[PDB]
Amino acid sequence: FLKVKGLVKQHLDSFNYFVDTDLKKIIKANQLILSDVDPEFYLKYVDIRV
Amino acid sequence: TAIQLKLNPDGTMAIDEETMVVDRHKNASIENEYKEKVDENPFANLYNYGSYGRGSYTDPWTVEEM
RNA sequence: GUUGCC
DNA sequence: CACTATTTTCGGCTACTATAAATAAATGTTTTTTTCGCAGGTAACCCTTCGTGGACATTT
DNA sequence: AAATGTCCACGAAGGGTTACTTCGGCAACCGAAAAAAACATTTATTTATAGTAGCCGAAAATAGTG
Repeated sequence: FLKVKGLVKQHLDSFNYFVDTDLKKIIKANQLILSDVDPEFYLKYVDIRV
Repeated sequence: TAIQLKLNPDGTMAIDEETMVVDRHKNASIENEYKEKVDENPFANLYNYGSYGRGSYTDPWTVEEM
């Protein structure tokens, strides 16, 4: 049980859940910043990687 | 893009609350969808001293013009 | 000034 | 072996680049002043109201 | 007369309101907005240099195909 699942189980397995999956769920919740002046300008984020 | 109303059997001569305001982006997004898509190569954007300065290439003169 | 410990 | 086929390269042609100096006119950019921003933990302890009874007053 | 109607002030009860909780020692470490004002640039026109730098471009040339 401790060979494949060590002693720092809670610290690393949350940060490894952060960098892979949890960042895509944040750019998809703050995408498409817009400017009301000159309304045909848009910056949207397609993905994110570390 | 003037204001639009409709005639209900319940309340006749009622005006639409959504047509009262304008979105100011649906018209812009139609043409922006119908623009050409290209993939930027970070080598293509190269710039030198001959950049962002007025002046262009003059079409050289012919003897018919003389 | 603020925290940690005996 | 040879006329091609695109390239390599010069090549001249042109378009700016500080330089001083005149306006006169217009423009564009930035400090220095003068000036009103909307609802239409525990425990005294003092504080307020509730209540209740005080004597004047006026009728019977 | 006198009895009731009424008005008045002190006190009672609870009302929310305000300063309160060891003794040492070691490590450390940290408003905005219009107006007034000033002043450079762009606006030409010379007229001398060399340098980039772009666009061309034709013609020099080795090369690719039959």
